[PDB]
Amino acid sequence: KEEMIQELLSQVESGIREALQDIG
Amino acid sequence: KEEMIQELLSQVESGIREALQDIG
Amino acid sequence: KEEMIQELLSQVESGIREALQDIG
Amino acid sequence: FNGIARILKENMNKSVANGTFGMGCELAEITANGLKVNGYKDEIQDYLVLENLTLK
Amino acid sequence: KIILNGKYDIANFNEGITLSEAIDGVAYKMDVSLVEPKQLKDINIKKGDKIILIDIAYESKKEETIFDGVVWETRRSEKSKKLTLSCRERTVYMEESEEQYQFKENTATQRIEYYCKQWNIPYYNLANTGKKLAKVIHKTNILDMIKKDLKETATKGGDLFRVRMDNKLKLFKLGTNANVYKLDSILEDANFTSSFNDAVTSVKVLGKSKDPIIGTYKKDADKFGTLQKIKQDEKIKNAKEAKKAAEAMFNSGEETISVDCAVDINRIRAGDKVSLKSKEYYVIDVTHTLDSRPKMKLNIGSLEYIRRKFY
Amino acid sequence: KIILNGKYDIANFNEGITLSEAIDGVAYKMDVSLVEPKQLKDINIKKGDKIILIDIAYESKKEETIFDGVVWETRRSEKSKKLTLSCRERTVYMEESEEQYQFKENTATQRIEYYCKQWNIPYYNLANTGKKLAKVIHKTNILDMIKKDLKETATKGGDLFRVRMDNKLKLFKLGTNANVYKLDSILEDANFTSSFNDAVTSVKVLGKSKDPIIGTYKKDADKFGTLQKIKQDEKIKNAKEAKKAAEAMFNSGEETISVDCAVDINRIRAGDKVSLKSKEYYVIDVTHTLDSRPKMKLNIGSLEYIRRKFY
Amino acid sequence: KIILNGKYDIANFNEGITLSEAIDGVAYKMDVSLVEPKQLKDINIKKGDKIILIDIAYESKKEETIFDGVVWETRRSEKSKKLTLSCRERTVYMEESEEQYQFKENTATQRIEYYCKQWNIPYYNLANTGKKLAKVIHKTNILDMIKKDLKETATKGGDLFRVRMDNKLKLFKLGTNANVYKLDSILEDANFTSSFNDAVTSVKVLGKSKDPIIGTYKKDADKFGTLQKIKQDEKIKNAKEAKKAAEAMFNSGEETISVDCAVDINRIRAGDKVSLKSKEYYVIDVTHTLDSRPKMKLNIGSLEYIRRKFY
Repeated sequence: KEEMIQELLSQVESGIREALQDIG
Repeated sequence: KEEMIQELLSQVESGIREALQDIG
Repeated sequence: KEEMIQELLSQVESGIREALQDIG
Repeated sequence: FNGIARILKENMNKSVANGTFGMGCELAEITANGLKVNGYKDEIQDYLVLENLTLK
Repeated sequence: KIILNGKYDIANFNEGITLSEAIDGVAYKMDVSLVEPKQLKDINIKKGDKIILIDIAYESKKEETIFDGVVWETRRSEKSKKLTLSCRERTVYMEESEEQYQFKENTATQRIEYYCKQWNIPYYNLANTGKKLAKVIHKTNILDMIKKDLKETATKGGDLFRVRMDNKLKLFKLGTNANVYKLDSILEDANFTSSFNDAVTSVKVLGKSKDPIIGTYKKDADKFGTLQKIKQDEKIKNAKEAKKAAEAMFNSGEETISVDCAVDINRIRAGDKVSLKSKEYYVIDVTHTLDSRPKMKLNIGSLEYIRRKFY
Repeated sequence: KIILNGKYDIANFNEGITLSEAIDGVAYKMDVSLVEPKQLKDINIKKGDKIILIDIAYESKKEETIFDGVVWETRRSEKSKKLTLSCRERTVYMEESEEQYQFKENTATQRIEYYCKQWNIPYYNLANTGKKLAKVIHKTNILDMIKKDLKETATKGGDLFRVRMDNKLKLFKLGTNANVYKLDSILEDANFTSSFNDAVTSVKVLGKSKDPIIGTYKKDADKFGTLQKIKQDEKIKNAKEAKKAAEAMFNSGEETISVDCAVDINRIRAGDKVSLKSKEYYVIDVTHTLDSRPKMKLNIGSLEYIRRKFY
Repeated sequence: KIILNGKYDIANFNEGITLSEAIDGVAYKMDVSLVEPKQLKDINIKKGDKIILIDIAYESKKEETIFDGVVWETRRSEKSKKLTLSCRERTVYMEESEEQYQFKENTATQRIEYYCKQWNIPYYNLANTGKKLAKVIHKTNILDMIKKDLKETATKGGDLFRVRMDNKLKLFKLGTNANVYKLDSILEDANFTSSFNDAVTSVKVLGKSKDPIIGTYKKDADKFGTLQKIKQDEKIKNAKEAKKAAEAMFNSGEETISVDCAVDINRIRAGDKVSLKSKEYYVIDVTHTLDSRPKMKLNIGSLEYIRRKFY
């Protein structure tokens, strides 16, 4: 009910960091 | 139950890309 | 059911803006 | 989210440093090998000079 | 299906594998997630370990090494003993090792051979890119230098080349994959996107170096309007070079397809030539995800847009 | 309510429309999402098509063209036949077409007229901005050049102007909207945010060009502290120009309201002067969303903060 | 537990407090969220108000001022009367006030004292950093200048120093916290991450200023490979300075732990030396969250990686 926020904030952070590290 | 992650990751990507393209 | 999207988009925007303002 | 900001700032410094490279006035010294510019690993064997420096 | 590591076989621990690559990405990326009980904890997987993923290839249905790289980073959870890796092929080394080199006028293949010879990087017989590059001085990473000279080679009419590692460094031309797979048969969902976002209809070259080369080469001004750019590169020191650079920049804007496939074509990689419907497109990006059901997602686009954006 | 396209009327297919604009945005943006059955698929909507949205205006309750632009990009889903557009008015063309121009000392209105005359852009009678700009050489996009000279016009005491397209190019001053709407009556929710985030209490001008113009013009140092900046622009080549630039930079920090309205005021646009409670604020951003229930969200702020940030 | 403000005590209104700091952050940040009924609305909290948070310290279990700063921004919701603050200690003032200073050769402590004397900033007895800095001209913010000279002091063998405000400015060395707390006892969850992401095995210095200082100082080339960088700073005007800069850059890549604690150690701050298991790590970042259950999350790392990245 509340863990969705933590899970998907982690996914957003991981995805954006991953893309920046790959392209950069 | 699980499609919320895909839906809202798509929304986050679309919104941030949209804002960067508009302001940039 | 639908307010999760608005809530967590707000959280994502707040967190990323907050981090950029702090580190920047 | 601080990690993204730090990575992005590293990208800022990287891009700015790459853009500033090969631009602006720089000091140098002449050698038998050729021109030796400060901040360059290798001597430049082909370079131009101002015509007032070519006096006898 | 088989994860060799140095000696062991940790395929008996992985929850899932995701092979992802971008056309401009640093390296072919494999992100394998594991559970870490006492058995896996004993072998003590460290960063720098060599991972080889072996799976039944789509082409001949024989076990072939689809990935051969090194573990670039390990992240371990303690409450839940889930060790997660993010493997990279050894082009990641080139993207981190900076070095300065001064180059005279020469081709990209000679420069790549020089880099490999200097840094002792194994490499197959490198394809002759043919295009002759202007003299430059570089400072960025070795992969950065290679990408820069390959971009300058795409300009001046040269073919689009991309460097992938495998066991020994390979200079991979984009449209040279062996099998042109057809994705329409397994098309779970597609997203045809068209745009004028990066459309280039005109280009006004302003040469910063002499042969006073200046010109305009508008290509479809009547149709899409004079969507003009200005190319002001020192490397363009020639009229033919300017014309070829202009011709290697015109496009009808972004034109890509966000393809989702229900079956993982194992041998697809960035730059490969793949078919959807009758048309043919080049893989801008591929993201396999070898969960219990193999799956693949692709982002493909036309040659003109790829050349305009990534070159 | 009415979506003309070239000939047809696709208002019988749209799930929703969202008219969004920013004060510094590239263009007035309309993002209309459609279902794409055989009927809509037949007409074959391509990028570059001309969309005109017509709806009952709030002012006189007569059908008026609230948007007139071009389809900049189409994205089609295949599993679910939902075609989605992202329309733009023709200022997006100016933001993509690069060109180099050298300008002597003159005003912003003359420069805008010169750009329109060169590129054959229709334009109404442009308002005399009055401020005289220094000689510069530009390379960025045409919209970039216009924004740059308008920013330099806001500096030196000139009024804040913004360019919007409509059918023919218009030079829109910010605080000149016909109707100063009051949002308190339909205030679903508001978010009054105050800050010292971009507060400027002092400015130490260091002129890079001569009339040796140097000075400090601290305005509220006793109250908020000496929150100092340094303005080091070549365009400031005068003592009065320096003083006016300093005076056009002081502010009490960010002071905006994230307003949410339950009723869509149709004619609101970026830069318009709107009232919430007794006070009056300028629309930094507006985002209409014409779903089955019309709705609007606004971001408004004071003149000082807008001038400091966007000018 | 106690929120003094100027006169009142608004601890009877706060839903939660989150004390967060980064090693490179602008300031110690407290983000306190409040409900705003008539009672709190009467006192009219404005930006610039002085907040002091008092809570039972972990060390001696006595009420001590754990935070002393100023309200940098207030955001008020109207539909739900929830006033939210984002407090900052007064180093945020230094990060916003720009100023230009020319400095001869001297140490970082003298420069910090000069800044404080010029801008009338109270400061305790500043620790002698010892390292001698080269002549430079600065333009960035005062905190930016302080961080720049502290980075140049970390280079040349000086100890890692960080500036925190409190009531009067303090020059805080990293590994000098009084109590080396052990987090293993309250370890809700940890995330040990290792990588070669920012590994530096070699560095080829190319001096832009004379004593022609050039050299290479590869440290672990045999083990991790020649992960090389190029340091090309004008501030390095000496052979020993080059060697110390090289030695203050080598590391085995990113090596951090994302620690989550079920109990909030109240006095932890960025740069403090804390223990997890037998090893000791420096706090890269700390994020307390004083909800109804006190809680803490930490990000810690080794000295080498921190020096490489943040210095």
